[PDB]
Amino acid sequence: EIKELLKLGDLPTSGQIRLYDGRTGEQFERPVTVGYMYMLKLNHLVDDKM
Amino acid sequence: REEAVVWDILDEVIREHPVLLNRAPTLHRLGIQAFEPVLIEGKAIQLHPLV
Amino acid sequence: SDVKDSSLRVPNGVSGTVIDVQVFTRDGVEKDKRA
Amino acid sequence: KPLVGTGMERAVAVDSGVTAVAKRGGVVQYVDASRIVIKVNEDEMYPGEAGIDIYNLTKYTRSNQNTCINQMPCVSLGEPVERGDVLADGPSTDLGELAL
Amino acid sequence: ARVTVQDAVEKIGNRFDLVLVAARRARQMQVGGKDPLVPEENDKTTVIALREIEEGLINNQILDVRERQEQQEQEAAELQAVT
Amino acid sequence: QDVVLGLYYMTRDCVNAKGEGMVLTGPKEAERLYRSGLASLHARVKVRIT
Amino acid sequence: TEFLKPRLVDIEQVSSTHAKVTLEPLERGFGHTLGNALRRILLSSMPGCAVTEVEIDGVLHEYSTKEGVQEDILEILLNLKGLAVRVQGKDEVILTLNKSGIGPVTAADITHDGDVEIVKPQHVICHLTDENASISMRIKVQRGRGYVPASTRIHSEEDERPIGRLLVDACYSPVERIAYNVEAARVEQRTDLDKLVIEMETNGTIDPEEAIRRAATILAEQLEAFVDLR
Amino acid sequence: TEFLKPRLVDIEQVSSTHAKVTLEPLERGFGHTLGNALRRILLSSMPGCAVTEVEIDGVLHEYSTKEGVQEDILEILLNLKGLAVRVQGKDEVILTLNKSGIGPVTAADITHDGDVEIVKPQHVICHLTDENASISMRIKVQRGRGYVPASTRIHSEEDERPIGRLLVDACYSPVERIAYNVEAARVEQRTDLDKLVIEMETNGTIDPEEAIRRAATILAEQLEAFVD
RNA sequence: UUGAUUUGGUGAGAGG
Repeated sequence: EIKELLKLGDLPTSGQIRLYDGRTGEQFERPVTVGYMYMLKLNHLVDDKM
Repeated sequence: REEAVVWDILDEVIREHPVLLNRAPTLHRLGIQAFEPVLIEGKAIQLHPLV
Repeated sequence: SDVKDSSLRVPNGVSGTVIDVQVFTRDGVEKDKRA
Repeated sequence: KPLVGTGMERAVAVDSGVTAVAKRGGVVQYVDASRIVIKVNEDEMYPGEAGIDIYNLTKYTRSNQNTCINQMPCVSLGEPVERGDVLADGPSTDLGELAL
Repeated sequence: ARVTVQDAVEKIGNRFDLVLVAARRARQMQVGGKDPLVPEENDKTTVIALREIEEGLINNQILDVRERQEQQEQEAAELQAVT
Repeated sequence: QDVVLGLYYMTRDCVNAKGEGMVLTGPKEAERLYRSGLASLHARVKVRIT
Repeated sequence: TEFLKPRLVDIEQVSSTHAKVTLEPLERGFGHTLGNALRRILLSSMPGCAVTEVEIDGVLHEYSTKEGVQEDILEILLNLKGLAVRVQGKDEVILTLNKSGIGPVTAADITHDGDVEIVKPQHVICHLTDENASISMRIKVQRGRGYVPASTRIHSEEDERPIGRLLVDACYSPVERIAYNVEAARVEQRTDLDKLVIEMETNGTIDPEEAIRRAATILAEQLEAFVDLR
Repeated sequence: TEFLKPRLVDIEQVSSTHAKVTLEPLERGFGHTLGNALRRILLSSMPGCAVTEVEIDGVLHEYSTKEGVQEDILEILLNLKGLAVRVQGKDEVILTLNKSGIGPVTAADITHDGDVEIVKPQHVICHLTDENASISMRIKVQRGRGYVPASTRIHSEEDERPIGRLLVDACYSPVERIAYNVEAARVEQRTDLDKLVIEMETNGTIDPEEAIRRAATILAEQLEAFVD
């Protein structure tokens, strides 16, 4: 169902897109995984520890 | 006040002066090692990965 | 000279905006006539 | 709004009382700068005590961990709401879901 | 500049006496009166001491010889100034 | 951890790539063939090393 | 030396914001070099105007709330930080927004001057609900590049300003997305030439041929240090 | 809206074919722009001339073996590819070398015309075991740009050359290695800047700063059209 | 000669 939903959107089925590099402008070999992860900011902030 | 001239003073007191970095559960002697500082815009100690 | 500075200041390293000031002080706080 | 959730975000965001869940359903008057004002539909409305529900939004204030607990209205003016529906999104909530 | 002190450890073969010899020398340069035996690249007295050690011109024997020479110079200065 | 993955992907081989079995006059033009886009990072090759 | 020179041959506007541009003809291998260099420069270093100081009447700090509106004041400052302005003559202007009555406050309600152009007439800012409510904010639009934030601009500002002016972060760069493609050129006698199809996505305020010209001048004046001195 | 121009602070000349152009300070994320642009131009676009084809007697393809030599013809092909020649007037010069006697054959042993010269005469070609061995090769030198290898050369050619002609990789561009870093410099307030350190090693026939200046003016004349 | 109070001790929770 993840693959079938990735086929409803026009995305590649493997979940992996070829990505270029912003520094060199040239392709990363062996396509990498891009997606959306729900990332959280925990309350261990660095200018309360320094 | 941290005026514009004390940062050159700071780069002239750092230069060849090592510091002892120490991770909090030190078990053997390789858990206290001395480095030379390189100043960081930031608030986090940048630590060389192999170490 | 013998007077001192206990005046509660802002702690070292923090910034911010004073969003609220509460005062249920010793029945007398009024400075000029604000109370 | 977590794109990949489990659907238990709704129950946690309602059942923890950080959002202003509507007590009696109906429409809205929406003064809201200070309080959500909800006109009540007649079936849920008592015969005496004509009555429209005025919800207090808790704006920027201190939590126990120095974070900011803040409620924001997620309903517009003149919009139907039902009993048990949410009206004001608390901290870390997005339209009644749970957005950490 | 300085990354490793390995040649200085080679020429004073104890690795615990290197610190003492270079500390005696860097106190001779810091307070100190003395001027270094080596060109300085805006290095501090630590690295100038260890950099003198690596080229084989400061060890414990040279420092004791120089302090006997300064003691004899102070002796001759006291004798030729008074008598 | 990252650096051993970078080495294990670098010094490896595959049975066909760009520049299979060509001959190279040194490691400097090996890196020049990798950067210009004429060979692959793992492509078996006779080099002349000293 | 058998090299050539490229020109901007066809500049198509797919919309007012998203717009491609060709480059023709490029030499062999130069396509990814110029494309990546123009990408890095066109994403880092373009000048665009943005909102810097917002001055609402009767509002002290940004974490308060106001009479008659939907969005709170932090929401208003975020929706103003997204604004897209295009001044022509000056480098620092002050706009005015005054509106009363029930209904949303678009960006088209700002009482414009002559040399400022607000290119998004459907940008929403407020949702005025009370008919007795009013809002009168005075925006200040500077012009720069990069990203300069409120913390650094807390002491950097020299002109002693009065207290009550909310400081909004400055997102100055009007380029948001840029992609280049190296196709095969259709040259009638050469087969070893290529074209560069740069696909920009702007803030609506920048003109793409002007942006490409400025990025080219930035690259040439940076390389003059290599050209002249050694 | 004014940009930081740098000063070229150092040319640490290690050898006559080595340099390290320390360069500071640039805007944040500009060292990679300049370095990558110069690196791609210096790799695959810089003009120059070297050996492309060679016709040798006694051999019929690249895997035969002539007598009198310790090394084989792959080694003579590789040591020929390592030779750096410069042509001044023309662009297609054929050269011929003949060597007999006990001793190695070096680059000074070749027969040269008035337009060509060798930048490293003590660069070895081969060695000779027999005093009766008479080696002979017809060394053709074209002039192109960058790098073209013998694999796609033999894929691109179609005309039937005579048997005994040998293809070699054409190291047209005179640089051998360019690889930079980007370090971090400091102007007294902003620490976000960055300093370029371009390393370069070439063959003969050029001075590394001349190669850098050539690549820079190649890119500037390439971008000379649509500027202000 | 130009200024001041937590460590003390308990309980609860957290990080590596």
